[PDB]
Amino acid sequence: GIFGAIAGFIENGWEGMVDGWYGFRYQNSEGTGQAADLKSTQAAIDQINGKLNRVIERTNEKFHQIEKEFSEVEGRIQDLEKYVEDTKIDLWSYNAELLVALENQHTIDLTDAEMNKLFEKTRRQLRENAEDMGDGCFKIYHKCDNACIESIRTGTYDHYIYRDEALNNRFQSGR
Amino acid sequence: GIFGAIAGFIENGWEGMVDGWYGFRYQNSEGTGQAADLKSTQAAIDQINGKLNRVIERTNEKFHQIEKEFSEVEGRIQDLEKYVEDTKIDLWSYNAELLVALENQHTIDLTDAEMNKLFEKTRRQLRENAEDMGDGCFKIYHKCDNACIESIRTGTYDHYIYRDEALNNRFQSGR
Amino acid sequence: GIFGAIAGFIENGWEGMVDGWYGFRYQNSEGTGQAADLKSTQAAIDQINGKLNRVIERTNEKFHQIEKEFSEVEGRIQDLEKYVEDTKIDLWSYNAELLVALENQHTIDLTDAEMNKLFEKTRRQLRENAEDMGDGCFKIYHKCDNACIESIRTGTYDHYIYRDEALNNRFQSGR
Amino acid sequence: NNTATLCLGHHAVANGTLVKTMSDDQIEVTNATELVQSISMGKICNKSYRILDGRNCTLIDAMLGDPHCDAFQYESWDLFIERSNAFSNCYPYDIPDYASLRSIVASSGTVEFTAEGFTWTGVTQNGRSGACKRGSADSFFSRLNWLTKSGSSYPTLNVTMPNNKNFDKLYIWGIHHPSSNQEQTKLYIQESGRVTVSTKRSQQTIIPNIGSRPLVRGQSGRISIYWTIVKPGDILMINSNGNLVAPRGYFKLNTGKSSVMRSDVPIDICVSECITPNGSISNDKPFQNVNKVTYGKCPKYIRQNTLKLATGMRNVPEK
Amino acid sequence: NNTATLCLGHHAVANGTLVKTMSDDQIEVTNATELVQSISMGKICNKSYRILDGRNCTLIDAMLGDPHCDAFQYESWDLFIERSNAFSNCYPYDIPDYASLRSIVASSGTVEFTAEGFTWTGVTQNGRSGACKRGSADSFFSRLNWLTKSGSSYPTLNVTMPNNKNFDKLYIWGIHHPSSNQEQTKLYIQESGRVTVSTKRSQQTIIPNIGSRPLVRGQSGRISIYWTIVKPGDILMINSNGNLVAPRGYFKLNTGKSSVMRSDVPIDICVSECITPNGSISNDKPFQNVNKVTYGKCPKYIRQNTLKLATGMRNVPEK
Amino acid sequence: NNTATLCLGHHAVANGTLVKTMSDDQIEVTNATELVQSISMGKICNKSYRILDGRNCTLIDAMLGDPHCDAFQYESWDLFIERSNAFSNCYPYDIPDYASLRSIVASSGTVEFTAEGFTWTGVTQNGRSGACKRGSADSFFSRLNWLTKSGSSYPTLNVTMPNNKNFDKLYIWGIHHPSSNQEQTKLYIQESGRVTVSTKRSQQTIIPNIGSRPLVRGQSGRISIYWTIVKPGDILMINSNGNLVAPRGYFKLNTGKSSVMRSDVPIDICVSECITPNGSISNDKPFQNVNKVTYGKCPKYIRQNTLKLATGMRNVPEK
Ligand SMILES: *[C@@H]1O[C@H](CO)[C@@H](O[C@@H]2O[C@H](CO)[C@@H](O[C@@H]3O[C@H](CO[C@H]4O[C@H](CO)[C@@H](O)[C@H](O)[C@@H]4O)[C@@H](O)[C@H](O[C@H]4O[C@H](CO)[C@@H](O)[C@H](O)[C@@H]4O)[C@@H]3O)[C@H](O)[C@H]2NC(C)=O)[C@H](O)[C@H]1NC(C)=O
Ligand SMILES: *[C@@H]1O[C@H](CO)[C@@H](O[C@@H]2O[C@H](CO)[C@@H](O[C@@H]3O[C@H](CO[C@H]4O[C@H](CO)[C@@H](O)[C@H](O)[C@@H]4O)[C@@H](O)[C@H](O[C@H]4O[C@H](CO)[C@@H](O)[C@H](O)[C@@H]4O)[C@@H]3O)[C@H](O)[C@H]2NC(C)=O)[C@H](O)[C@H]1NC(C)=O
Ligand SMILES: *[C@@H]1O[C@H](CO)[C@@H](O[C@@H]2O[C@H](CO)[C@@H](O[C@@H]3O[C@H](CO[C@H]4O[C@H](CO)[C@@H](O)[C@H](O)[C@@H]4O)[C@@H](O)[C@H](O[C@H]4O[C@H](CO)[C@@H](O)[C@H](O)[C@@H]4O)[C@@H]3O)[C@H](O)[C@H]2NC(C)=O)[C@H](O)[C@H]1NC(C)=O
Ligand SMILES: *[C@H]1O[C@H](CO)[C@@H](O[C@@H]2O[C@H](CO)[C@@H](O[C@@H]3O[C@H](CO)[C@@H](O)[C@H](O[C@H]4O[C@H](CO)[C@@H](O)[C@H](O[C@@H]5O[C@H](CO)[C@@H](O)[C@H](O)[C@@H]5O)[C@@H]4O)[C@@H]3O)[C@H](O)[C@H]2NC(C)=O)[C@H](O)[C@H]1NC(C)=O
Ligand SMILES: *[C@H]1O[C@H](CO)[C@@H](O[C@@H]2O[C@H](CO)[C@@H](O[C@@H]3O[C@H](CO)[C@@H](O)[C@H](O[C@H]4O[C@H](CO)[C@@H](O)[C@H](O[C@@H]5O[C@H](CO)[C@@H](O)[C@H](O)[C@@H]5O)[C@@H]4O)[C@@H]3O)[C@H](O)[C@H]2NC(C)=O)[C@H](O)[C@H]1NC(C)=O
Ligand SMILES: *[C@H]1O[C@H](CO)[C@@H](O[C@@H]2O[C@H](CO)[C@@H](O[C@@H]3O[C@H](CO)[C@@H](O)[C@H](O[C@H]4O[C@H](CO)[C@@H](O)[C@H](O[C@@H]5O[C@H](CO)[C@@H](O)[C@H](O)[C@@H]5O)[C@@H]4O)[C@@H]3O)[C@H](O)[C@H]2NC(C)=O)[C@H](O)[C@H]1NC(C)=O
Ligand SMILES: CC(=O)N[C@@H]1[C@@H](O)[C@H](O[C@@H]2O[C@H](CO)[C@H](O)[C@H](O[C@]3(C(=O)O)C[C@H](O)[C@@H](NC(C)=O)[C@H]([C@H](O)[C@H](O)CO)O3)[C@H]2O)[C@@H](COS(=O)(=O)O)O[C@H]1O
Ligand SMILES: CC(=O)N[C@@H]1[C@@H](O)[C@H](O[C@@H]2O[C@H](CO)[C@H](O)[C@H](O[C@]3(C(=O)O)C[C@H](O)[C@@H](NC(C)=O)[C@H]([C@H](O)[C@H](O)CO)O3)[C@H]2O)[C@@H](COS(=O)(=O)O)O[C@H]1O
Ligand SMILES: CC(=O)N[C@@H]1[C@@H](O)[C@H](O[C@@H]2O[C@H](CO)[C@H](O)[C@H](O[C@]3(C(=O)O)C[C@H](O)[C@@H](NC(C)=O)[C@H]([C@H](O)[C@H](O)CO)O3)[C@H]2O)[C@@H](COS(=O)(=O)O)O[C@H]1O
Ligand SMILES: *[C@@H]1O[C@H](CO)[C@@H](O)[C@H](O)[C@H]1NC(C)=O
Ligand SMILES: *[C@@H]1O[C@H](CO)[C@@H](O)[C@H](O)[C@H]1NC(C)=O
Ligand SMILES: *[C@@H]1O[C@H](CO)[C@@H](O)[C@H](O)[C@H]1NC(C)=O
Repeated sequence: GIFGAIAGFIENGWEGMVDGWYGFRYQNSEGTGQAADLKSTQAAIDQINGKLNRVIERTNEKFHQIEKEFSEVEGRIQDLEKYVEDTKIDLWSYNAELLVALENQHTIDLTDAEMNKLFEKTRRQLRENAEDMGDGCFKIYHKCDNACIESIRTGTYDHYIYRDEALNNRFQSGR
Repeated sequence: GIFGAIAGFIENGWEGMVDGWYGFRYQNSEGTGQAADLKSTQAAIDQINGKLNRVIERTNEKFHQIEKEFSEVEGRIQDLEKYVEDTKIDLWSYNAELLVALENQHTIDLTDAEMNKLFEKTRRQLRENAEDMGDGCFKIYHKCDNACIESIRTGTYDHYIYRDEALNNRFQSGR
Repeated sequence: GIFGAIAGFIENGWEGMVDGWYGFRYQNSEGTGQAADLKSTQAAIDQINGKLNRVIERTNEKFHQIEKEFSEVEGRIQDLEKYVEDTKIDLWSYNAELLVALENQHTIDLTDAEMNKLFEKTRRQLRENAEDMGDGCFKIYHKCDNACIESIRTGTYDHYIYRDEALNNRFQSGR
Repeated sequence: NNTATLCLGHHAVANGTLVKTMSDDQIEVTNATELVQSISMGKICNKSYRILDGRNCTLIDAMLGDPHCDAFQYESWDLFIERSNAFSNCYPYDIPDYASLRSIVASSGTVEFTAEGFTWTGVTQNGRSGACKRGSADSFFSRLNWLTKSGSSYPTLNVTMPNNKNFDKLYIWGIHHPSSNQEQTKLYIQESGRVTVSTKRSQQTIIPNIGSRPLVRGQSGRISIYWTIVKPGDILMINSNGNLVAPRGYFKLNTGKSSVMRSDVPIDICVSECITPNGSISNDKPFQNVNKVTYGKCPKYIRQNTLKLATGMRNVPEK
Repeated sequence: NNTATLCLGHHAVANGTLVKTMSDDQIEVTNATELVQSISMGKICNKSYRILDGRNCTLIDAMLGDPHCDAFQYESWDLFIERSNAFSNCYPYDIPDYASLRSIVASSGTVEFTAEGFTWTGVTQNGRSGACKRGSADSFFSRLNWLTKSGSSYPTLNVTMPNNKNFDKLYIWGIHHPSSNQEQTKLYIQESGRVTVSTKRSQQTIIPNIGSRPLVRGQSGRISIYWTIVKPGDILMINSNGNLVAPRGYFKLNTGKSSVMRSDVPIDICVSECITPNGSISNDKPFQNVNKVTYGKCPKYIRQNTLKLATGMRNVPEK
Repeated sequence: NNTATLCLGHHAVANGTLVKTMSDDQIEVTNATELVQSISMGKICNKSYRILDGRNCTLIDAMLGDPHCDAFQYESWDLFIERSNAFSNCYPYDIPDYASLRSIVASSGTVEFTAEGFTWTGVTQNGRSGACKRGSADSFFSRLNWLTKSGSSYPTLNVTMPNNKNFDKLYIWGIHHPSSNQEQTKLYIQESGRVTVSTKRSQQTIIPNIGSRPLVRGQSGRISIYWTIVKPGDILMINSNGNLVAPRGYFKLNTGKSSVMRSDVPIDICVSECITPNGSISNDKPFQNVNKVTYGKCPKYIRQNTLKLATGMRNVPEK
């Protein structure tokens, strides 16, 4: 993917996540846990659902047409009847092939973008109180129990509150 | 958008920005103000302007053709005349539908990318002297009057000059 | 590009890089040097190689068809023979034009993404021990000879080891 | 500890699946869907559209009234089904531009006939043959009327028949091609016949060609068949001094959604909105690889038999 | 304070607008444009192309010289306009393959005639009818020449006419279909006519069919019309011993950009580069939903009547 | 120092190249490739497909057996090449629906003939002309057989010939159009001829038209040519009392991949899989702008003569 999140800095997917498509795992003072993120999941699904309907219109009735299988050899007219049909099929075949490749390419980058967006959104909340570990995991430099974690998951985490604690814990060192 | 800038970490657009498409607002020692960014605006427009001309060539003369509306029932030939025309219209109709969806999808991600690029470009200038607030706003840890702000807006801001001041202001705390 | 890496925060390309498509230059205690990155290079090539084969299937035999150049004026049938052919050519011409624009657009953003991914991947390794300079260059706040540099290039750099040294060197100042 | 770690991820499944993109020839995603309808139902569903099984009868033969096709008089249809084993069983004939007449009637969607009172003075009507035996008796096409001489007289026929109905009438008529000069005089006093069916707009005369053809149902004679469309307020005028195979009335042309289709598949009590010679097939997909010949609300025919559209992210398992 | 805040953003407008993408069925952008030309001008612009109003005349009738179409002799065109109310007002006729001849002349883009000195010894020329009265006098198509017997003689005609001009000549000729055997002898001494128009390449003979047709302008007779293309250095040879409706010369075929179109819309003093039966329409857009029938520099006809292309970012207002 | 700087980049080349995207009309990339085959080889490669040079002969003339085309008997082909300078050199003729017969034989891919023993009692065979002199002697098409009267007798011919072979036979036959009534009696005792070629399915009679045509190879007479397809187990029956130009046997129709093509380009000892009238061209690209007329494994014809596909990143040099 262009964002290098899925199959990238996030080394792999979670088979044990049936809640949703994207989400969090965490370890803290109260143990370990897991939670799906609804918005990102839903964002991805709404784009993928009925994706093809945005290009191919609801398929239409067609009745009498031209003959396409011939008993006898006629020459000129039949040559043209066949060529017309042959030309149409090939043009539609090209179309379907291309449409599949586009959509699928679009579906991938879309989903990689939703992963990256959720990571970036999360980071911006944590501010100076966390460290990007490279896994797609955050080292949070303060005590952050389940209510603290939920607050991050629901966009209500206030970094000012924890800044002082995090600074102690971060700068506990320096040769 | 895939970059999650427009309709994302930038909560909304500025109706009172008629200068350009992207830009800055700021508060500082001299009050508040606003300025458009020309490059990013122009980048976006040059891609959108004449966008369709890159695929559909300048439309061409066509003269005598085949009849398409018939007075009498003829059978075989007329069946074919109709099928040929019917086939052509449907193939072009598909094409137009697809072309619109692609271009429009492209136009969105393009414009989201220009927003994100300008934010990222700005951040890289500020270096260690600012904090990403999540709004798409920067907390700059030093006194930065209008000439200081312009310098950021024109790519000429020198972080070394302000580093010391910013460090005092940043690390004024720590439990 | 949407990632603003190529032709963006990386001001230009390296003519003297024949090893690969992406890579590093560095200055350190042992002098200066240069090294290509194989993965990113290979990622880019595998996408570009046989790119067109994913849409246009291996081209097919076609034999007898319809006549397309006429000696005499016949009217109705010949009008239709010409219109059928004319319609087919125009539809394919549109297709080729569009296909080129898509693929090429895709090829650009792809390659910009590979640049950005390699920069971001590199940054995440360095953690708190480096500074993003804006060039696409990293100021590393410790002594990092060639073996130290290789370790970054091969994903095996351990920031904990150098943290203390980097902190001294970073915070040597503060008004 | 005195810190906490917060990890971000996405999901994965055990049963991943391969699809193509613009970047990769093959790549595993969490889920995908067939866009190409490959499987047919094996039977033509009786229901959604009005289907008519021609059985032993062709469309053309049912409308001419080949005795063994009497059942199909009165019938209309959305789709007429023509079977391979169908056979003609009446006077041997041809139709210049057979294919077009078949196309015209197929669209009309009916072979319902409306009789008209033509007056043929001088001649004798309802000529029959051993070629179509209705029962064990000699007969002829029910929709046509073979005129032969009476006494020793075949007077220059001249009949007129106006259309006031406010739609097009389709008249089916013909000419007889006898086997010998001795026959051409015997049946029609003149030594060469002629048929001039005319309106104001159009006009078409046919001279009967003469001679031996191969035997078919004990007959070396033949009959050639033509049609005439007669617009409202116009008029049909038939002039002939020999060999006329006269019409008994008109068919009504409709601007219908009806068609004909060649197939051997059986009809059955299911439901479907799209029909191929291979049987009914399903609507739900955008493309289909069953048959270029279709009728009704049908997916688009393409060459390829599978196309997978991804409906999820890339599947990235661990092991 | 002792710090400063620097915010980044983008713009928004009060009058946002919905468009489709690959990701959303509907999404509001700052601006967009119609790609589908839905509106017609209501009239056919007189100017950019050379337009010719057929009025009461069809293209075919103007070129045969139906008296009430004399005005159209001398005329060329880019687009000939055929009106519904047009009517024929001369000898009743037909043209095998009418549609093709019409197509051929429409492309030629002119009905300008070049007379030639044919010599018809033995017969009398310029036969007329009550069917086309030029004024109150009997007349005939101006471009054709009806030959009847003189004295009691209609000698086997045999006329030759070479093409040296260095382009194709298009000759229009015909045969007469009399109503009675009494008429066929009366006008042309023989009991059956024949016309054999020939060149080196081609050759076509026509036997005149005979009998009563419906009355049209007090006439049950008819005339059938054929054409012959005569390549440079080849030669026209007309052989006949009855019923010939002779040519008076040739039309010049051009490899033109000309056409014909059926429409009832009026012509007017505006300007446009594209024409439909609904009137002129505008070039500026790539597609159009006015009519599949077009002439000139026209957008592409599609089924849909609106398609919006976004020309700005997503509009994200506050409230 | 006591730090280190680590820079990230990508490559660039001296010889950059412009391509179009969706975002830019022109943009320089590191490398790109032509997708449009603009250049032709200048000659038609002799090898991959079986090519046959018609030289002075048309396909039709080679199969009728115009003496100067005797070389082409026995020949089959994948692609028959027709040259401009080709000429007919035998009895002057025409073929109603010439174009179709040419198409049919071109697909068959051969003009190999299989003689059959027809019995024509009463008449004399192998009529010849000064129109095709095989050597310095009078002759006729080798595949046809001109029947004229014997003594003062031309009895109503009636010949039958069954197909048991299990494939379609294609029979080529014709009718003679004499120049004068004096000639029509002289050669065939009757005053009007007739040919009725028939099967069970089809049947077609042709009356010979009569009169003067232009001279071509010292002859004002003509010959018209027709064909009949005879399905397995059916039978050919030829009935005639004048003017028959009889068949000598049948051609075998094949469901072949063969065609015909018009070109003046020379054939040569190279190799290629795709052929245009301009010469062989190369397969490697997806599109091509050489000619809409093609045969074999050919790229797709489009209007544009160049299309560049980028195969590298954007080239961003320094200076
Ligand atoms: C032009 O040339 C052809 C030459 O073939 C002639 O047409 C043939 O004419 C003969 C004679 O009439 C036909 O033979 C007839 O066949 C009938 C049916 O035959 C088929 O089916 C029966 C079984 O039911 C088989 O016996 C046979 O093999 C066929 O498969 C027979 O029923 C007829 O026989 C009866 O009549 C004859 C009188 O001829 C009596 O002697 C007997 O009592 C018997 O009951 C008859 O033999 C042949 O079928 C025709 N062929 C074709 C292709 O049509 C034309 O007549 C000729 N024209 C001329 C000379 O003007
Ligand atoms: C084959 O069969 C048809 C049968 O219809 C015959 O054709 C008809 O012939 C009759 C007799 O000629 C035609 O009748 C004629 O109609 C003329 C014009 O009529 C139309 O317009 C007038 C008004 O202007 C109306 O009166 C009429 O209703 C029509 O709408 C009349 O002008 C003629 O009348 C004059 O001549 C007659 C002589 O018959 C005199 O008695 C009178 O003095 C009068 O002035 C005339 O009546 C009829 O129109 C024809 N029909 C068609 C469809 O063409 C063929 O003649 C016949 N062929 C044969 C028997 O060989
Ligand atoms: C219907 O109308 C046309 C009128 O054109 C007649 O057809 C013409 O008939 C004449 C007379 O036969 C033809 O003339 C003949 O031309 C022959 C060949 O000519 C061409 O080539 C030679 C050179 O090889 C040139 O001389 C000439 O210019 C042509 O380019 C000549 O060889 C003939 O001459 C020989 O025969 C005549 C007898 O007529 C003798 O006097 C001489 O000794 C000489 O050896 C001859 O003159 C002319 O070509 C025909 N034209 C066409 C277009 O076919 C029909 O005959 C006529 N039908 C009727 C009246 O029923
Ligand atoms: C991945 O693989 C495939 C491909 O994506 C996927 O299967 C397909 O998914 C589609 C779309 O989600 C499903 O569509 C369904 O098709 C059914 C026809 O067979 C149809 O019954 C369904 O209609 C019902 O859908 C909604 C739920 O979304 C119902 O609520 C509703 O029923 C009603 O609701 C009201 C509520 O007020 C009730 O009061 C009434 O009772 C009413 O009936 C609809 O009727 C639906 O459209 C298919 O399941 C399937 N399509 C095909 C062609 O196979 C898999 O699901 C995916 N697999 C995984 C593991 O993710
Ligand atoms: C968003 O909605 C629509 C869709 O994008 C948009 O309206 C369209 O925008 C296009 C493209 O910008 C405009 O194109 C114009 O079309 C005019 C024809 O009606 C035409 O006159 C214009 O040509 C002139 O354009 C330039 C300026 O770009 C002029 O300078 C120039 O004139 C000359 O310049 C020289 C200078 O040396 C002078 O010396 C001479 O006098 C010379 O004439 C051109 O002539 C232009 O091409 C349209 O306005 C419009 N198109 C349609 C189909 O509606 C809205 O603008 C957008 N709205 C908002 C709010 O953003
Ligand atoms: C950029 O510009 C163009 C466009 O991208 C590019 O040139 C094209 O690049 C393609 C794809 O890389 C090349 O394809 C080659 O075409 C040759 C036919 O002319 C063909 O011989 C080549 O086939 C061989 O390729 C592989 C290497 O990839 C060989 O190893 C192999 O040969 C064999 O290998 C086995 C090993 O076990 C040996 O034992 C055997 O000997 C065996 O033969 C293949 O045979 C290849 O497919 C073309 O060079 C070219 N295409 C065209 C149409 O021009 C430039 O390269 C690019 N330029 C730059 C500077 O980057
Ligand atoms: C020769 C011999 O030994 N005995 C003869 C019988 O041949 C003769 O049988 C009839 O033969 C003629 C051909 O000459 C017909 O084939 C006829 O059959 C029909 C038919 O069924 O098609 C009989 C119909 O009644 C005719 N219908 C008409 C005129 O409307 C029909 C028609 O003429 C032809 O189809 C036209 O092509 O022919 C055989 O029955 C037998 C009967 O006498 S008769 O010749 O019919 O007057 O007479 C024996 O002596
Ligand atoms: C029957 C009666 O009471 N009195 C007769 C009139 O009928 C007769 O009128 C003519 O009738 C004939 C048909 O028999 C024609 O319709 C003719 O009209 C024209 C016409 O206008 O088309 C007259 C033309 O002069 C003819 N032009 C020619 C030969 O070039 C033309 C032509 O023959 C036909 O169209 C061919 O189909 O016919 C009516 O005027 C009246 C006049 O005498 S005559 O019969 O014309 O010699 O004589 C009364 O006694
Ligand atoms: C008039 C004069 O001064 N002397 C005559 C010669 O004209 C005459 O020459 C023959 O003229 C006739 C036309 O009347 C033919 O054109 C004939 O040529 C052929 C030909 O080559 O095509 C000769 C063939 O043998 C005929 N083949 C047949 C019957 O199978 C062929 C055929 O009839 C026509 O092509 C049919 O359209 O005609 C010229 O040789 C000369 C010869 O005598 S004869 O007239 O042939 O019996 O007699 C002089 O007195
Ligand atoms: C995997 O299994 C589930 C549950 O049985 C099923 O719904 C899903 O469609 C399967 N995935 C595929 C076919 O890709
Ligand atoms: C909104 O209003 C402006 C100014 O009147 C106009 O130019 C613009 O095109 C409008 N936006 C639309 C139609 O989307
Ligand atoms: C540039 O030069 C190299 C080496 O000669 C060549 O392989 C490459 O294809 C060239 N680039 C182009 C034609 O864009």
